[PDB]
Amino acid sequence: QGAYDAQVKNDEQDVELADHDARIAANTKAINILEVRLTTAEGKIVVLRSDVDYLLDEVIDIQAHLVTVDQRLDGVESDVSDIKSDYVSKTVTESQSLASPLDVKTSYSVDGIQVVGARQTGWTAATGTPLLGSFNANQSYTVGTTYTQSEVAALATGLEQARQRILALETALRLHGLID
Amino acid sequence: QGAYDAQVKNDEQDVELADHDARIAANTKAINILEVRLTTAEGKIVVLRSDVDYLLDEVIDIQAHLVTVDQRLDGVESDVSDIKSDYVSKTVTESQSLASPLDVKTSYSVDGIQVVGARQTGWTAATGTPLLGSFNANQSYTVGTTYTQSEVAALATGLEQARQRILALETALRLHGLID
Amino acid sequence: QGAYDAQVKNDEQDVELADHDARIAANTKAINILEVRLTTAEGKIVVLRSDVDYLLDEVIDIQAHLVTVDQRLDGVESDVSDIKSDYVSKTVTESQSLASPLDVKTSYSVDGIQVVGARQTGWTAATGTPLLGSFNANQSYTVGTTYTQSEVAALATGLEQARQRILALETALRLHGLID
Ligand SMILES: [Ca+2]
Ligand SMILES: [Cl-]
Repeated sequence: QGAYDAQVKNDEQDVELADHDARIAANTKAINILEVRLTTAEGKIVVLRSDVDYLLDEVIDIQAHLVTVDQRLDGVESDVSDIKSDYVSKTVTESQSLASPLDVKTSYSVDGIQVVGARQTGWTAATGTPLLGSFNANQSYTVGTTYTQSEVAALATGLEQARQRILALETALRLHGLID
Repeated sequence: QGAYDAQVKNDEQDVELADHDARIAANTKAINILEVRLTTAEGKIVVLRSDVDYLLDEVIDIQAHLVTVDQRLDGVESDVSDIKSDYVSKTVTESQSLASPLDVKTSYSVDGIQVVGARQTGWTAATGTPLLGSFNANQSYTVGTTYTQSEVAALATGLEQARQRILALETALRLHGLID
Repeated sequence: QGAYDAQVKNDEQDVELADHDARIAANTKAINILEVRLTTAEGKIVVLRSDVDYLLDEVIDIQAHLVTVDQRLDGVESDVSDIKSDYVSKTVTESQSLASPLDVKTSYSVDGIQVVGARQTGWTAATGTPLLGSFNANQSYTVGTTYTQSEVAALATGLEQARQRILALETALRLHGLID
């Protein structure tokens, strides 16, 4: 019967409708689940990018700081190098020379013993013609048993020479500054 | 004609059911592809989170190290600065003054030439009253053809003056430390 | 009659098919929406990995740089320490000693006052026997009303002693280098 072949067909078609309904429902379920996982992933990505951006900016600053550090090191190393070559050392045994005059406080010492002190004052400067020429300290002066003008005159000359030689020595000390 | 399109609608309904079947399967396929891709994406996020966490911890330690570094830089710069102002320079042409006494080894030199050496020993100290007053080195002494007491006496006075002036010079050297 | 609810079953089945059609269509579109979001998410993950990989390598370089910095800091700190102990200070009040000879420019000074200058030239070296022995500066010389050989001779000896004492002093300055 044509109508009987309609309902048997209807029964088969509803079984198919049931199968489809379940399948569509499952697909919809999965999609909602996938969506949730996706939303969670998107959130973690946002936070990840926030952190990485912070790190990227932070590293940039670190490198800049490292540049300054390298520059400051270069600076202090440069000065130390300069100082090392320019400074007077207390343990070096080879002669050291200054390009300037020198001034110290109480005294100068050689080999632990004092050599030059402060300028000694209270002197009246001698006057005369300084004798820088030949000076014979072993010069002998003859004195006879009777008075001779030339002998005594020779004494006078030697005395005058001696006093002018003293002046020469004194002037030397004064020009150095050892005495006033 | 109840059997009609009861059967032809069944045909139409079956056509639509087959297409529905095809579409559901296609949707299922897509979901499966999405599921695989999402799972891969989620994993990479997990590893990313791990790496970023590591980077964050390493960077924090680095910043702490940089703090110590800046402090050490400040330290050495300060010290170099102190040294720069306090040290005696060998190339400076302007007069330099020490706050201390000074002791050197063999000798002191001026302009490459030795001026003061070690204290010279072996001296016997002269005795007397040093003459620090007026001393005329150009004093002339008259000697006549006949013996005159005042003339020879003046000679004696001049000699005594000279010798006491020598003592004054000698006293200066000993007080400085140039001789023992 | 059987055919009448054959058509009614068709009507009910049509509602279900229309519902299914919309539901499948909704799933399909939703999947396409997910794909777009997922593709965007994947892209950002790729860029994240690029940045993080860069940072990992960047951090490695930095730690290495930091090691060198500490090595350089130790070096300059050591050098400053060495320089600090070995250098001559302008502000130290305690006597400072050199293990070496010293040379300066124009002069040596004590307490702001010049003591030793450049070596004075133009001297002729005195000759004779230097008197380093006993020297009495307070020695008196008798001169009588009449010529006496021993008295005048004593004068001559006193003169010779003085001149030999001058020689001793001059020798001292010359040996030091204060004079040529
Ligand atoms: Ca049907
Ligand atoms: Cl579906």
